Amino acid sequence: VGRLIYTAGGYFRQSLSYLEAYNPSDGTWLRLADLQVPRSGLAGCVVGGLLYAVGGRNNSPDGNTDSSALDCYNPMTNQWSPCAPMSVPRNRIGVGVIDGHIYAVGGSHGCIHHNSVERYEPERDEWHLVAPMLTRRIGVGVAVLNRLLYAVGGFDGTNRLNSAECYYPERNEWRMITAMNTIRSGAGVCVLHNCIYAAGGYDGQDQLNSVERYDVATATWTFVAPMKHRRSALGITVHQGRIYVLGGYDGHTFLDSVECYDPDTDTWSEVTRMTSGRSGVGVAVTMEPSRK
Ligand SMILES: [Cl-]
Ligand code: NA
Ligand code: NA
Repeated sequence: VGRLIYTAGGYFRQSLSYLEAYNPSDGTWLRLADLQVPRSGLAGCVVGGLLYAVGGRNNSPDGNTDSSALDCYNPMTNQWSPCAPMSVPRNRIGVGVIDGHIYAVGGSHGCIHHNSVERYEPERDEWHLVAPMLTRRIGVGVAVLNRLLYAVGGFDGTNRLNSAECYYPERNEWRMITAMNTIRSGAGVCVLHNCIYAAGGYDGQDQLNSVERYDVATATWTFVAPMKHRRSALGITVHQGRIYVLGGYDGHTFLDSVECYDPDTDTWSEVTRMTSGRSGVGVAVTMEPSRK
């Protein structure tokens, strides 16, 4: 009946294997099955009640490797299971879900900054390439509004971006939309009450605490209340009508702070601390694990 906020992977000195689940009601963190491979710069999503960890990079004392992996966590069994991998490794990936399919957007493989996009079908455990973005984007934020896929911000290998673009699955075509007010790579991007929010990020000079929101009906981005803590490479998700931002990097520290945005009051508040500070996590919401 209850849903938890799951955080997978991340980075603190090296890539991490943690899977932990926060209960916003009773405040606990549950420690769950480790990822099979430590990964940072991954994305999380949920389809059919299953949690997916997509892409990322294994930064380890023995060597560093970007990841094409897709892995699936079942809260009913507390077990991870591999899926078919993507066509390429994608570190600092963004993902979105449309009609039960996972879209993997952008990211990097070594020096390659991807504009490519591919789509995963769980019923067939297959990936297929779709039309590439107009822009190469690593650290891209992704959100889905009315079955359209939005790619927001990022880094093209030279410039950090305020541009955003929109994918029409029926046309297999990307179209530029109105750009954000602020350049952001590594922002948290999500959908809440039919608006896209973009929180935090890095603009090549500062880590950011500002937050802006896109209204499709007016095709306008509008600033809302800023976060308390500047942060890049944060995790973000929506739980029961509020945004939660997890961790990140502020230029000095890997944060354990979790903040929560209430849209009704336009206020942020700090609600918990992760068990250790980290950046580059994947985060999503699904049912609590079965203990019995
Ligand atoms: Cl441990
Ligand atoms: Na960044
Ligand atoms: Na707006």
